[PDB]
Amino acid sequence: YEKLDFLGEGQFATVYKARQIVAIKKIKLGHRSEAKDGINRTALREIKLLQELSHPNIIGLLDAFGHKSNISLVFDFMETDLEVIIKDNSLVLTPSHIKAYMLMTLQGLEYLHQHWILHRDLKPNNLLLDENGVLKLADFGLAKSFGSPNRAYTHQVVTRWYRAPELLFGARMYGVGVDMWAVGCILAELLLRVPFLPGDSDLDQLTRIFETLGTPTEEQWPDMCSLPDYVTFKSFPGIPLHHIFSAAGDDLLDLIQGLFLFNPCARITATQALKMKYFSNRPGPTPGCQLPRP
Amino acid sequence: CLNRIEEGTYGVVYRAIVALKRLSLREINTILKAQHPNIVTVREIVVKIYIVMNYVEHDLKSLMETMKQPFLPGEVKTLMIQLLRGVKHLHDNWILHRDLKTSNLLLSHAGILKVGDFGLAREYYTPVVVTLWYRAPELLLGAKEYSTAVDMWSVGCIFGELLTQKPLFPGKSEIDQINKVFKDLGTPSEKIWPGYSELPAVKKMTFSEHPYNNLRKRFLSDQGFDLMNKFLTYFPGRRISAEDGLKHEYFRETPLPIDPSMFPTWPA
Amino acid sequence: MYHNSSQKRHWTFSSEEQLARLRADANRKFRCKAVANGDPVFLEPHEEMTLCKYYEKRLLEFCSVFKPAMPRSVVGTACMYFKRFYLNNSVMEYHPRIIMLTCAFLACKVDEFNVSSPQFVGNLRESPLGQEKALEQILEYELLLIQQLNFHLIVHNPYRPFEGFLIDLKTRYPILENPEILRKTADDFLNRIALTDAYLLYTPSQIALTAILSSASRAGITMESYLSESLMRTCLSQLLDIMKSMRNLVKKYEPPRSEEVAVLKQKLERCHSAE
Amino acid sequence: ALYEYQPLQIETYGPHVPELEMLGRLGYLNHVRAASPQDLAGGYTSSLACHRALQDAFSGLFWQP
Ligand SMILES: Nc1ncnc2c1ncn2[C@@H]1O[C@H](COP(=O)(O)OP(=O)(O)O)[C@@H](O)[C@H]1O
Ligand SMILES: Nc1ncnc2c1ncn2[C@@H]1O[C@H](COP(=O)(O)OP(=O)(O)O)[C@@H](O)[C@H]1O
Ligand SMILES: [Mg+2]
Ligand SMILES: [Mg+2]
Repeated sequence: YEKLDFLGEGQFATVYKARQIVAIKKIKLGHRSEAKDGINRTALREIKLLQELSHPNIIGLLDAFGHKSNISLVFDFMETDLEVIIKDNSLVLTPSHIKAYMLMTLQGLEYLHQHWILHRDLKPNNLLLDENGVLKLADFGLAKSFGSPNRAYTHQVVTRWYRAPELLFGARMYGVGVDMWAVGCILAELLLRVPFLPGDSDLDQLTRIFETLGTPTEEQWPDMCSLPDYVTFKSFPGIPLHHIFSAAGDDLLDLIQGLFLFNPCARITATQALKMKYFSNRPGPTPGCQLPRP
Repeated sequence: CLNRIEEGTYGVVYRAIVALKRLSLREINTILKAQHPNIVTVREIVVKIYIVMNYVEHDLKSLMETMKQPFLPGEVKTLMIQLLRGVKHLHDNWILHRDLKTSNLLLSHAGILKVGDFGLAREYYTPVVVTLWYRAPELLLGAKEYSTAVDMWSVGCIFGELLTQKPLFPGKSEIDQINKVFKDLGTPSEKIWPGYSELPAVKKMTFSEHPYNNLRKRFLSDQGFDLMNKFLTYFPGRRISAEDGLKHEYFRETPLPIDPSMFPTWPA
Repeated sequence: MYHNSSQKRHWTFSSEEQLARLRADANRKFRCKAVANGDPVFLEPHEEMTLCKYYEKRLLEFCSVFKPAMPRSVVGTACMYFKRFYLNNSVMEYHPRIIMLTCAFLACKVDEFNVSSPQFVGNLRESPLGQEKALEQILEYELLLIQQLNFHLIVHNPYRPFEGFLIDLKTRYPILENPEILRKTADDFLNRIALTDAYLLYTPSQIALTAILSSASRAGITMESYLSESLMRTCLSQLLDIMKSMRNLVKKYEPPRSEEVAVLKQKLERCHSAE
Repeated sequence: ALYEYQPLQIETYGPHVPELEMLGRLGYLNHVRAASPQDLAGGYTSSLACHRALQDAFSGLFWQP
């Protein structure tokens, strides 16, 4: 593994290229108290998660070499992200491209959720596109298993822009819905090329959500008040769905509405979403080799 | 480099005695413009980009964590004097720090408090700044404009932390933080707070009512209470300033501010 | 899930012959390394197995009185890590005490059981100097354990399958008046299966079913009808043979001998002091 | 090239487990702990716990190394 280029840096670790071409994510030590912990918990979590997972639309972990100080992971070279595609104004996103991206994301999440695992960090730059246009989920640092009523994790996991109202209202226990809403947000971004609800504060995020989709009632959320961080809101009428996305068809409107129910139990899942009439409708989703490339 | 003292999201500091912080233009310009005895003194600039600072032995939060007895009032008053001098120097230089917390405060063996972490400082804005445990209600309720009151609140909260060695409003969440502030101080009103209805949060949300001035049960002299209420004035235009706080009668009481030199030693 | 997992693909073996040959290979490898470095001080593989069993019991005792309370999944994962590590390594190279401590630490980290290092060592019956020394050794050997596990850090335990089988018996078996009375005894039997190496030979669902059926047979309740109809000829025979092998392994297991473990511990200390 | 959904199939090497939508019909959820309204608000139901328990009970039951 001959390091040859620098690919960026984040809060979890530092990533750089290497000769097949791969990418090493080397983990830096945490805080002073976290330096005594040893191997970083995010890295161990991601190691086990990608060791127990195998799917064409999930990033592939190859090697996890390291030394005493910390650990370093190795992944396949991922050409670009989805955020690059979205933010690039030179790239025209035909409805087929949106259909293909949503199809890949939904299939990956279907496989992930079948094994009782929540990504909890869904957002466009986390969806990586290869040289063959194969979208793969990544950044499994926050990915945690779900189903057992024993372990409850922090609600403050997803970023503020793509956080479901169940998480924003401080829910200890949740299910697949926390992913699905994020997916919908991504879908909305693919329809507008700008963040759907780009709130700065989390309360402002809630205001944006309720101003765009209308304030939920007890009919659409039977136990909304039961949440501990539940805050009362004024009844916004909510913009009709066809006004926000004028170019989206009726099936796409139904898919978006299903992805954007306020009740997490009634919110559609990956299998249900793949079974909607939108994906089988004309035109067919674009192949991997015909997706836009920067 | 000798050892990494601590890790940060946008900058990591090593010990070398000096401190080498690896990270931009905003922070370096703000730190350069505010050279002062009570402000972190940058020695030079080297190149990733690195900033060299005069090494301090400890910070306030680490000292509080690893010490059992409470603060003696004299050193509390001395630290408040130094903090007020520093924030007034920042205010005179038209600098808003918005990152005042016990972690940022650095205390040396000589009893000198020397603020730093100018990543969130700006020239006077950005809607969401300041940590949740010290953020002012105006920025909590989505006020697009703010002033020195945001640093004044942080100073008041730091004073409250000094008094009891525990955060005043350690809100679990933003809604929880607002609820904690309202419960401990009393919910604001239009009569108390002019321009209340204009706040974006109130226009689109409803809160609960609480009795006024419930913070006294948590704790301080009567002049200490007056100065504390001066910190916890709801109205941003009515909240006291550092210059007037220095002129307050609480700084002249029976436990007079002890000099920085007479400071009990702690492990390094 | 187990049906496509690293544990099934790599860490489940045909029979005890593979386990014995792997342990003998590890012992021979360490002997060759020592003789190349520069004879009666090396312990035989059976003595290594005895010491491994004794220190597995010690790890069980450690996790029993751990504070905060260790979920059964965490201790199960720790035991599986211990067995996996000492299947391909020698007690004469890495000490069992520090290895079991680092196994418990890694199980706490993997199973999302957030406990700080001082908290993790506050349960150690050692001096504060002993506790911090144990901390340094654990930090040193955590990566070694990680590497020796082939980075397969997810371990499936039979407790969840046991709960699932109990639920299924409750709903779809009206013949059994109350499956609950068959839990506790089965739990005890499960503990026995922990002591033996059955974790490396049979999947957790079979282990849980074997424990439940052994508990049923001990109480005299016969439920072959559950397997025949509710669970719906080769498959039934294979399941029955697997249960028979489980019971044979449980019977055949022998607890350690105090004088034997004392002598083996002295010999092990001699080997570790020498090299 | 159109698309038509194919339910992905992986062998569990064990007895068939009922589909998620219909556990409560046979009284499976009767013998589990009822989900509190706080969990129901966030989208958590006892159906998930029961289905996970049953899926892990019947997984790999018929496998031979
Ligand atoms: N498999 C990969 N192949 C190529 N580049 C990658 C791969 N994974 C991550 N990267 C790059 O490394 C960077 C990682 O930073 P990121 O994960 O965004 O930090 P954070 O998670 O703290 O925001 C990204 O900018 C991305 O472009
Ligand atoms: N000169 C110094 N003296 C003492 N401690 C310092 C000094 N410089 C930095 N530190 C330590 O480093 C930490 C600040 O890290 P910082 O650079 O603010 O990271 P970030 O900017 O990414 O948040 C503080 O907790 C402080 O204890
Ligand atoms: Mg990423
Ligand atoms: Mg800082």
